[PDB]
Amino acid sequence: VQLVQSGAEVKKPGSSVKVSCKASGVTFTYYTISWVRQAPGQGLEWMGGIMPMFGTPNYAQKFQGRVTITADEPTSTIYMMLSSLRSEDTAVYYCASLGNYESGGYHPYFEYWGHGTLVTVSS
Amino acid sequence: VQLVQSGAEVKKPGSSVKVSCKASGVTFTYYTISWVRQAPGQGLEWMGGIMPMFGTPNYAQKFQGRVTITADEPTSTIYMMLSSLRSEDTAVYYCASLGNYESGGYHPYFEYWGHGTLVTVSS
Amino acid sequence: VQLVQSGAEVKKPGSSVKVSCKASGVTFTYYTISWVRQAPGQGLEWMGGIMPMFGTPNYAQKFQGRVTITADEPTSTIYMMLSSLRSEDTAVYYCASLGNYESGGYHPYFEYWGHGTLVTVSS
Amino acid sequence: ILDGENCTLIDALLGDPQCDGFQNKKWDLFVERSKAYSNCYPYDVPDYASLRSLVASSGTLEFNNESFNWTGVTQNGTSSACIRRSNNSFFSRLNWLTHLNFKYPALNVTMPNNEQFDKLYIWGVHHPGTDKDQIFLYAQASGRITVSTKRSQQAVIPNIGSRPRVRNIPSRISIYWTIVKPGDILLINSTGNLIAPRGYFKIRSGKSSIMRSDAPIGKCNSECITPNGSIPNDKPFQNVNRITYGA
Amino acid sequence: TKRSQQAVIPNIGSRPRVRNIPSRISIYWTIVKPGDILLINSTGNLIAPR
Amino acid sequence: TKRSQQAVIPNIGSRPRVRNIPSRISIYWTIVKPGDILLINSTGNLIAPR
Amino acid sequence: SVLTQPPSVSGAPGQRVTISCTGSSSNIGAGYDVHWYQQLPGTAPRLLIYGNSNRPSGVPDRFSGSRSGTSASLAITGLQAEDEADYYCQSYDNSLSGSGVFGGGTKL
Amino acid sequence: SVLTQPPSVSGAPGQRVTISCTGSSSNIGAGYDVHWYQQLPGTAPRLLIYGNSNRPSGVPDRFSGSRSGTSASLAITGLQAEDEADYYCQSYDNSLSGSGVFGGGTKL
Amino acid sequence: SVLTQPPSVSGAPGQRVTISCTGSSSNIGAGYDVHWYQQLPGTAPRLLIYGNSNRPSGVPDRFSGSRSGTSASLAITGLQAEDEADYYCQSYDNSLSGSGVFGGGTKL
Repeated sequence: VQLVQSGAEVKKPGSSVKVSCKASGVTFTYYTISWVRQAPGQGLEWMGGIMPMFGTPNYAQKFQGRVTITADEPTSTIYMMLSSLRSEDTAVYYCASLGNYESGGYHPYFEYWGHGTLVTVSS
Repeated sequence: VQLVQSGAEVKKPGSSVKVSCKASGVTFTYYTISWVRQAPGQGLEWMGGIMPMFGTPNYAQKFQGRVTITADEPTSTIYMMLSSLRSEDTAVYYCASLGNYESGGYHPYFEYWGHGTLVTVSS
Repeated sequence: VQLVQSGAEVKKPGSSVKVSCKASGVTFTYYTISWVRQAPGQGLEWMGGIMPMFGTPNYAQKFQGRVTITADEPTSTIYMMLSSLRSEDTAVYYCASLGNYESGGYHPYFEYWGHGTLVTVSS
Repeated sequence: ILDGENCTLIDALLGDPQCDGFQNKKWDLFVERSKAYSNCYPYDVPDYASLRSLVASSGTLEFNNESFNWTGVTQNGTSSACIRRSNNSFFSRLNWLTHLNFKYPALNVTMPNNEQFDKLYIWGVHHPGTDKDQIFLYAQASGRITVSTKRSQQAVIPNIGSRPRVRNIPSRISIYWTIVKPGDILLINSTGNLIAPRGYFKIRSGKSSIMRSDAPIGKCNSECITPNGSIPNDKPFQNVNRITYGA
Repeated sequence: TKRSQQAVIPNIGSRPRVRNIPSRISIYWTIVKPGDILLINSTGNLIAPR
Repeated sequence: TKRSQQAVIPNIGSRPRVRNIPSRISIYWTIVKPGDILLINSTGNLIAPR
Repeated sequence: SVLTQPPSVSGAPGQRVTISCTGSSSNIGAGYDVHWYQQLPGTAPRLLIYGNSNRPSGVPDRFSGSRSGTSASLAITGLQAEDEADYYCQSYDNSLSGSGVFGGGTKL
Repeated sequence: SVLTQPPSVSGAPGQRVTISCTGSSSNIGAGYDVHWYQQLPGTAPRLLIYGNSNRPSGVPDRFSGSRSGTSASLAITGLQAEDEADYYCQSYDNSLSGSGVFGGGTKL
Repeated sequence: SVLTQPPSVSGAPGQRVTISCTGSSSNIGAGYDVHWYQQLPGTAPRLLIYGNSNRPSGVPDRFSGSRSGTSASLAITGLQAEDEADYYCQSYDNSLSGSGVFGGGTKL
């Protein structure tokens, strides 16, 4: 699998973010595309998550209300919408696919990473 | 599970011992109640054993003939009778429930213990 | 199982070798009888192999054409024929039975060995 | 008459969203159309013929929700293969249990029958198409289901493996049924892959049946219905079709 | 037997207690014709015939 | 196939030897209708069709 | 009684490692395990090790054991002054019944 | 953010062993694992350890880790000067969603 | 012949550890094991290790081995003067048949 995220130059006054991350050739159907941000000068922060074949995308409750993830059947795109952009949303947004392992205390890790859209908010 | 043994003050001239050990709320049916003595000043010594749902209580061949374990359906009591009491039967008698584990060289251990009746033989 | 190889004194001018190795009382049907030589002064060298119940004996491609292994139903003999003997086939020939084990990178080892016929080529 | 539009009897029983209107319906004769097709999660039924027959003869889809204690697992599972109103959904009568906090505790749920009629319980086992998918859904690699009554035991072991993709799904759901008579008790032990029931169906005995036919439904009075259409019954014999219903 | 094979795997699990027993016994039968031989391989849970 | 699934687990064990063979072969069949596809996943013991 | 037990001495040291070694011949060396039951004075004994290595629900990492061939040995890795109590070892026997061979138990 | 992380120092030594220790209370100590994502400067982070001990397809024997009770620690056994990059730890949380707790990440 | 074998020397020491190391490239390093056949002088060789670590029915704890990457090595932990014999290593090959590659064998 190879994740293809790009674009999203600038969205200054209000809500305009939209990112795609078209996953290519993922075999196991019940996969995931978990969106993660990294502000310039700070570490990661989980920010979204979805299984296209399953239902009800999952957020981190620090963004519940200002995020929305969707999908598509023909194209494998993963669309994310941010509402009410502020200066606190200048970062790089990644899209990753989770992988598994069988053990006690199971926990899914970020197997494959995309490349990251440079969302930027300025005057 | 909690094991409730009590009583058995004195039985001087001959055979009068009887102990109950009413087990409370044991889930797995094919359990056990194994009687163990501890003379004051000496270590343990296996002396009996029974599975109430299975049959034919099992002994230690150093008591075969002078001991007898039974059971009951409505109450979960475990009745044990000693015959021909002697001065060599002054001790504390415990009733324990065995537990399992899956390994080579399996051997059942004494998971839960009761409290111990103070059988005593004196003039 | 016990493997019984014997005989094969001399075969000077051309092809005469024949060895038997009657296996005794092998239980699992899909077994093996793999022939191994040891020239006097050198280590082993795999040279043949057969499964009597399976088909198509297997060679080492340094003997393909000048060896032939067969079997028999009533007697469990393992007959091996060498063609065009030269001075380079003076050795001790063993017949061994392979054994198993379940692990990654499986490889069958030589559990039971016979005794060894003394093939000898001389003027 | 209940003319089965786009729905098969089994689909109407489970509740595929396209077939939502067939809820709590009753019927004397169910008319199944040859054009019917399924649009929910791909499923198979072992002994399909027997299940179809037993629902058809009962002649009612009366459903009563029942409160099972599923403490510790995620309820109301949903899939993109079975969309109701552009949202992900599932069979209305089945309850897809998944992991919660990446744990799926061993279930041991009991539900006594203290009524005076039999109960028909429908439940299922999910067969993921990859060992990978098995972990994402239930956090446990293996799996075994065992539902029992005083009289019966059904022990099903799911089979992880890829099947041909039907509408982009490499997995399947196997449907099972169990009848619980008055005085008995249903007990479901599951360590994963259980598609749980949301209740029971009432089961009756009577004159109901099922028929495959492509004839349009009419406003008329005729006692015997066949796939060619209703026929007069004044004559003692007829040559139209050996499959018939009524006098 | 020479003609048949019946392979049964027991299922550990609690069932509704009927007369205080949460376990069950499943009964099977096998017919052995003249000249044939019965062979029982068991690694446990076998209620053997007499 | 699109319509059916047959999952078989072989049973290792010795049976009475018929003509010196303690093993057996179980035969199965599957029908594939026009437009369908056969899919064989096997991790061993498969006697494959030609 | 049957199992050989360090008679009455564990040689109570400071907080170093203390080891009690029990052994017996075949019928105990025929593949069977040992256990370890600590007995606080008076109160019914509490289990510490089953299967020569495991620890039941509620025993710290201070206790350990191992059966090495035809002998077994408890190993009190840590130590503290509130753990002074007896120690009994169970095994199995094949004198046609021989179930609960215990021994004499060490001390402290 | 939630996981406690060695703020900004790994104290880049010579070729010795370097260890980053992350810990947090229950909801991370309730049985859940940790992972370890190395992030080369700029490029998307690359996974190094999952399940506190495993190594994915294409990571040398230089990296290791372990969760010991209510804390976890990376262990860079070897070291080389072309491995200078961040290190982030993931765990799980039970604040009713709490999936991807990451932290701040060490450096070098 | 195919496997590289310590030609004729095991450097018979006193009772210290003696090690014979055999190695070869891919087709032996492609995941296949090694074994170890001791050959008492004249008599048919006797098996000692299969799967690089196991010991068959009737071999003491004096012999051990391990395959580490693209090489394998016997390890005679103890030693005694009545174990003087050859040692042969088997492996597999993928030259389209290549089954019983043995080597030359060490000595003593």
